[PDB]
Amino acid sequence: PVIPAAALAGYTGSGPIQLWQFLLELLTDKSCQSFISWTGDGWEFKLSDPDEVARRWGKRKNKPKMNYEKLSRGLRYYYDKNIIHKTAGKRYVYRFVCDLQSLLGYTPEELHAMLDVK
Amino acid sequence: GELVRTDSPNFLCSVLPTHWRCNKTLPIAFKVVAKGDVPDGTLVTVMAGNDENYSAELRNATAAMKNQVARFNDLRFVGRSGRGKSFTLTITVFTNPPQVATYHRAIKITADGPREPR
Amino acid sequence: PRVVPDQRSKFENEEFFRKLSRECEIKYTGFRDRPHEERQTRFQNACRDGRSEIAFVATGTNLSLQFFPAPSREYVDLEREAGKVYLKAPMILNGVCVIWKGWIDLHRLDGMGCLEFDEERAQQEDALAQ
DNA sequence: GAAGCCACATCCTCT
DNA sequence: AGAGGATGTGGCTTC
Repeated sequence: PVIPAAALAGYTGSGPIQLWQFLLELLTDKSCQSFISWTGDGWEFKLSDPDEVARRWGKRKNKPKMNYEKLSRGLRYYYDKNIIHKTAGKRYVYRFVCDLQSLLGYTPEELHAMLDVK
Repeated sequence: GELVRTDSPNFLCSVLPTHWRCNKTLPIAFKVVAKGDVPDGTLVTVMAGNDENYSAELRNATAAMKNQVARFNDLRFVGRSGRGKSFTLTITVFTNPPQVATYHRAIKITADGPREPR
Repeated sequence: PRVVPDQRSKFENEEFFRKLSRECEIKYTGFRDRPHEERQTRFQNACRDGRSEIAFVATGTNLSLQFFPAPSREYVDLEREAGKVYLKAPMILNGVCVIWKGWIDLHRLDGMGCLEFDEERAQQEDALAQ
């Protein structure tokens, strides 16, 4: 809980939280580093355990049948919105391409250090 | 199928649903029919708009006349017409000079399109 | 028939035409999904070719315009005013010979315009139909 | 309350 | 593995 990621992204309890905002929470919570983490390159991250992420996403959205195949469809819908892009060639690796710095108020260098990423 | 009069005494067009989801293929392939003689190969174009959207984004709004018939392969409406509001269609037959036929309150385009009550 | 008998009347009577006989606000409808820069060049270069897409914003009535008589110089004018263009294109709108006429700001990509009955083409047109 | 707008959730086809 | 089309679904807002 290094920072109010979801909050700093716009989630204010109003309506369901959006997938990218959810992924942001997991990325700012040291305990989730086992299944999702920053690659160390800017706002790039990888889902080391796609199924665990899917499950959590499922649990939060009240959709038990939710699996990675479906979650990734949600991510791909982000390509045109320029919110998240895929890192070609790297399995399960995506990257926030929106202005996270303004939102979060920290730079990737700053956030990686805070979350002690290696 | 069944045709219908347009705002021009020289052209007729197929019937369009009164309400339809945006970017969704139409139930009945749209087509423009010329009363008088029109040379094969003559291009025909479709445009849309109204007080809420001055120009709706369309897809495949171009067709070539053939035997008095110009049928659009998968015409789609992307721009939306507004709550309750409908689109004014402008059909343009490119002869010399160009002949243009309109069709008011032709179709209502929305995000969902028709849906069963909730 | 390519035109309606009461060609002259329809223009002065029918509401559709009346609302478009006054100096209405017009606007370039082309590539609305592209950067303003690209829309600008696209629009001007297309005028040079004698064609453009414009609609009467207020009414939302779109029109595809062909600047030519029955490259040009009288139908497309870029001299009449710096940064502006005075287009002009005839056509048979809903069975009524008319002539579109208006201008557009080469930078704002919008302007003013309207329709004007075409006594000339109207007559001769009715001639063919007899 | 209907009727809009959204962001998915589901399912699938193709490479 | 991953891209993206088609279409249904529930949360919320606006007329």
